[PDB]
Amino acid sequence: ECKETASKTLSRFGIQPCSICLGDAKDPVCLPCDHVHCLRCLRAWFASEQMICPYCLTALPDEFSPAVSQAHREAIEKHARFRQMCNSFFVDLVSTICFKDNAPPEKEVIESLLSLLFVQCEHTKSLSPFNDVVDKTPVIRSVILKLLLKYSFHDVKDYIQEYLTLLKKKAFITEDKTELYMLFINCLEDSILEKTSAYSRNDELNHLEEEGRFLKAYASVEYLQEVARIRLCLDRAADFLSEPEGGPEMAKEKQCYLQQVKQFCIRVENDWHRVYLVRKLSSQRGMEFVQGLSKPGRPHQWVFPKDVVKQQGLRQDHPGQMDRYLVYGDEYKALRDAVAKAVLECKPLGIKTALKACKTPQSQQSAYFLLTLFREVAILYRSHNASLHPTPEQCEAVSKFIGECKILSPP
Amino acid sequence: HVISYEVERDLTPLILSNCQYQVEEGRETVQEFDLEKIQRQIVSRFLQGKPRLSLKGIPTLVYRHDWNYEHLFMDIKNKMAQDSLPSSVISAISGQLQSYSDACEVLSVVEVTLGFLSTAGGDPNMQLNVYTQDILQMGDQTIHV
Amino acid sequence: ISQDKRISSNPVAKIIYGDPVTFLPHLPRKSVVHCSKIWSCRKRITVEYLQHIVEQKNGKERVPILWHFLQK
Repeated sequence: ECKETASKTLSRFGIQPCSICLGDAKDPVCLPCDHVHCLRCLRAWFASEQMICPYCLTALPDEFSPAVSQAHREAIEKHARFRQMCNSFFVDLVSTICFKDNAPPEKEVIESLLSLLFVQCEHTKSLSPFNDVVDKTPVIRSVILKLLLKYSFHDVKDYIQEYLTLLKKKAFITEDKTELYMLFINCLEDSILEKTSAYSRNDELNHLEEEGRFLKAYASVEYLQEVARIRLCLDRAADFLSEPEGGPEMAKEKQCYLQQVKQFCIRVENDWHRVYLVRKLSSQRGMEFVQGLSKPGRPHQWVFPKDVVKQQGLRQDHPGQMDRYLVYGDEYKALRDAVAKAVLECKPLGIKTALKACKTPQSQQSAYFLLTLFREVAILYRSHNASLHPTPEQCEAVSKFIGECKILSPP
Repeated sequence: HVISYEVERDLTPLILSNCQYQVEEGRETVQEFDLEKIQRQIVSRFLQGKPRLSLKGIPTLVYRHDWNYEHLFMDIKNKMAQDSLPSSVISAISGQLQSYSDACEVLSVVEVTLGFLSTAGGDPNMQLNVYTQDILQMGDQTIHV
Repeated sequence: ISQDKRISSNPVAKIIYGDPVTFLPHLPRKSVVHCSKIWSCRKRITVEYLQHIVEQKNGKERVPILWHFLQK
């Protein structure tokens, strides 16, 4: 009622929505019938050459021409920032004080907030107690969900179930629960890691020991929470074993935790956890490290997948030294494969074929030449096997090539 | 008065309590946080007004290499006004100070007078024989001093 | 990177560039939980990542107190 009565001094007749835009107005004209109409949205309906105002059903004469108003526009925009900022900042800061402690306020308070979450086509406003205007296609805001999740998960399981049920009864939105299930899992992951992994080192290791013991004694939100908790456990195991040499000691709890994690990985019969662990390790320190450390035949292969190891051992010719210099374009790839083929088959025409078809300036062309020379010769020579090194005859071939080509003018 | 916080105790739990996950239909998640609300929370929990001024923390030990008269004289001159010795007074003293021991006794009295006059300060017009007699209670002076 | 031929010659590379559902039939299916987006690696939001957010947003004068907080 504060907001319902505030619209007296800021507007002579009071600010009300229109029908052409079904909300606020831009370039607002006040018609003789006292209706604020958006000129920008007026054009979209008046391009049909039928001047009809469907709100008041007034057949306005064609002589009248709605136009731009400056004082009216500023009066509208002042309130259009007023009420948005006021309601938003009040609702967030009262959510700070309504849900401070660990004890949930009540069933009714949160149920009323969730029914207020729709406007009373259900979700269109920005989570206010008023009748605010229609926003973009209904976005599932989690601004209040996180502060409705800092409590204990078991006590708020009913709350989460009710929230998901009212979300699924929202509108004609597709029932592809993947894009919202991942969001719910990530949000509860954030809640659990921010409320259960920040006590201290001793409390954290006690919690980890209790979790391991409970795991020994081992669509729904329970399934989502289980997935998130096992994901956190495997990520913790990953970055807890993803340490360089220098820690042979401390394995009193390390050998226990890694062994129990691998026992769960064996028991689950699911490869999603281990492929996720591989992805996490690659994000941690690179796909090259996971392609070199988990080489075919390495005793370190219990953490990494097994069928992948077999089908990669069948493909052991390519180790994974992938050419990360694709940021320039496919042209570099073209001359790179041409150079590789020409050097391997002992002829200079393969490099020349890509040399002719290069419209770019010769500076970065010589850059490509030197960098491809690196990518072939230095990477083939990086292997300890002298057989895999470029042959000395190939060295003489590239030597008489560099004596042949004069592109590399600088000494 | 110290801004006391831990990296894992109040920083990450606060910062991950405002990490906003919003999903639009046909688009992936948006991660923009409430930076203004983060600043408000920080300034409320930690950055409330509590300032400081550096005036001490100095090892003012017992002794630290005392015994210079220059700083003593500086304190004398900056704590009160000092005149010169009149010619009549210098003539009278040089007349009635016929021995080294008398000069030593008079200077011994004058040194204690200087020490007190520095550590406390007094009236530049008070007679010296009064300051030494019933202000410092030096009730053992001879008649020649 | 995903388009280059050598990234398409190693299963470990295909793990991060591609989906095992179209690569390895041994992976379980039929559940909405098991899919590409849900089981996708994330990035932890550390304090220096908030510094990065402040820098790229360049809300530098927007939050001066927060500026000075993550400064030093």
